[PDB]
Amino acid sequence: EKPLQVAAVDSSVPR
Amino acid sequence: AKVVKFSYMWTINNFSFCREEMGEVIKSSTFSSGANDKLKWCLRVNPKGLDEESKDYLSLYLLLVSCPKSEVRAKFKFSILNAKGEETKAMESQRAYRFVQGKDWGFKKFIRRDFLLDEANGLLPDDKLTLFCEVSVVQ
Repeated sequence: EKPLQVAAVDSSVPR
Repeated sequence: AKVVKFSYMWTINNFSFCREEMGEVIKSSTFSSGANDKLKWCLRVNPKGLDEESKDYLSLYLLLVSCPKSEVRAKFKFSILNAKGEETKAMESQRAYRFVQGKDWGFKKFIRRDFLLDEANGLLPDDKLTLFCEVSVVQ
């Protein structure tokens, strides 16, 4: 269902 | 622009023995380029995701562990090694990101964990996850 991978780059900060 | 390419392969043994908590972080050994510039890097994985929104995924980041300079820019690419030994499911940063010591960049949703755990995909042979990282740093 949900995408297998999300190519969005970010910095390890939990939400 | 002056660019140094280097790479690191990380095998996480006994992947099914990771803790069942979204907090959990596993880190690689440190690695570096041959440029001999005091930069040390490692990989960081959250096997159960970074947080609630990403709990269905494995998260994967490149961390600049040690760096005596203000900043360094680098492109990066992560992939998984399959049970044939070939790279699969790679994702790259596309552009170079600005790292400082203690900073990481990467993918909160690197790969959906159910796919990882699905035997037919051959990504956890022998209960081991092998990750490959390619880094291109501006010097």
